[PDB]
Amino acid sequence: SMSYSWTGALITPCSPEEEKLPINPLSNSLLRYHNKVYCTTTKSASLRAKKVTFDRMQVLDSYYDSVLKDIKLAASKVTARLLTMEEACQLTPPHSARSKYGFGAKEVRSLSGRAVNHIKSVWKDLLEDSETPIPTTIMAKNEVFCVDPTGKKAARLIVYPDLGVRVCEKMALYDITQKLPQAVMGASYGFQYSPAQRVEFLLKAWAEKKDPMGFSYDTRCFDSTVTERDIRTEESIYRACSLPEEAHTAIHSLTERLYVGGPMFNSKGQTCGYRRCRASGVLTTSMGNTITCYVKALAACKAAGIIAPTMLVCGDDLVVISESQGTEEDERNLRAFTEAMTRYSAPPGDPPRPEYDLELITSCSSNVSVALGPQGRRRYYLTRDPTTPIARAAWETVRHSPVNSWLGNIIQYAPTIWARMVLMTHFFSILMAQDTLDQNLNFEMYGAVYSVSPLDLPAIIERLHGLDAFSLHTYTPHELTRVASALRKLGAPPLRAWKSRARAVRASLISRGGRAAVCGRYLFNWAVKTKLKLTPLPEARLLDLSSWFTVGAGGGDIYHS
Repeated sequence: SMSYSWTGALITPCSPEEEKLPINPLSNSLLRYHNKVYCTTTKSASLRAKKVTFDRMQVLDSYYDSVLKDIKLAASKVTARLLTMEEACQLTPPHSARSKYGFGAKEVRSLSGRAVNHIKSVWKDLLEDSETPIPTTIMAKNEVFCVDPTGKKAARLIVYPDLGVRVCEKMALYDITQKLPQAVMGASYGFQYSPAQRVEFLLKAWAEKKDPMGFSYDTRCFDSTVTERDIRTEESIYRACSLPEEAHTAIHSLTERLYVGGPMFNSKGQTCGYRRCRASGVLTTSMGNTITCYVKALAACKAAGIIAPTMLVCGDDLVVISESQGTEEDERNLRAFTEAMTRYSAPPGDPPRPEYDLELITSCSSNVSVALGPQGRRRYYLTRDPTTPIARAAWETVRHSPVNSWLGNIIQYAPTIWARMVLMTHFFSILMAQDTLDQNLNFEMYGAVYSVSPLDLPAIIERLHGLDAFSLHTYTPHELTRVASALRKLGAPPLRAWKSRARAVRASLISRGGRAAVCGRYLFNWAVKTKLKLTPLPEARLLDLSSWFTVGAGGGDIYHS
């Protein structure tokens, strides 16, 4: 079947769209080549639609059947429950897209009678009708990038049901997202990990092999490769858990009416097309992708003769570390792996390549690198090319962003030279000038939404990354070259200039005393001649972030404070 069919009606914008970074002194202080930074818009929506529309031919085999059997048995060990109305409403992001039925996320979170009554009606309808397709809206995502000299990306398409239904999805399936992926694939489930824990996983996988070989598998348009049969198989796995009857009913109904497919409408209410693949904007997008990617990949390893594979799966993102069988053998085996995945309906975008140096292996755009700590010992940490984070940071400096990305990048990538020298310096300067340092901000991390104050950063970073995160130095040539290159490409000041600026930002923060001074002392210890001795923060001991990433369920309409 075709992933999508289209009526010919346009994919229309909801709000005003801008294609290019504004010319503005605030953003200009971060990067000067504003023409290189663009935002995807509906203008490219039809082009994306064409790319993601194709025929899926799926042929499963005995390798696939055997993995699925194991997975269903593992799922039977899980016990899960419905979430209450209250619980589901409190997981709704404050800026979640409003309902067509006359209420918004504000009303959901405050449990207003109108909203709660509506959701109760949607739930009742799910239990009573297991067949009528649920309408979805399709929109072009507005996301910011830098041009790639290798021109502009087409907008990603988001397909999602009404706010009333999204709350119901949580009641039916949220508890499952918290328990099922771990039960089925254990340590291979990537969304349960902080950046430091992802680093540890990868280092351990690498070190376990006598002769390690790694690859990342880039599926071409993963959501589009997900078949109706894949989605009903996902249902079978969710329902292998021990659940109340009401949960079985709601999950079957959501599967048949929403997850397996349905009609898409544009923002104008015109019928736009029909989907027969993964919806990009449902609660189960990440969990579903993770499980389905895992079954297909583990099965493909077996068919391909990939030896002792250790996999890290984050939605559609897949890394496999295994025992090298020799250079030529690895290349042949990776081709066999790709052929198997293709039969399973997961053909590659860029073909995988055997990699023999862990620093160069990317998982979710990120890689492990190494630096030195305060006492000169080697310390590993997670990093990534800073181009997109910095381009988005510039945009978000000058355009209202109710859910920003920069605060998530600072938190996730706190130990990195670029988040510290560039992002922290820039934003503490902006926030002090606006006098909004103490205000809580919503931000994305792993596709889920969180809320913290910039003044919370030292405690958060210590808790997630350790005190060393304020003291790393002597980064690798790969990392230094990459960062310097990205800054030059963007027309951003070089790292040395950020250090000049940071001395002033640090001084300003310290002059304020209190929590702001703690930020100056801890976050900018790298920018002072005589380093202060940094000691554990009392604040950090009051934080339990152990399931902070798990609760995000790998992304979606999910919010945590």
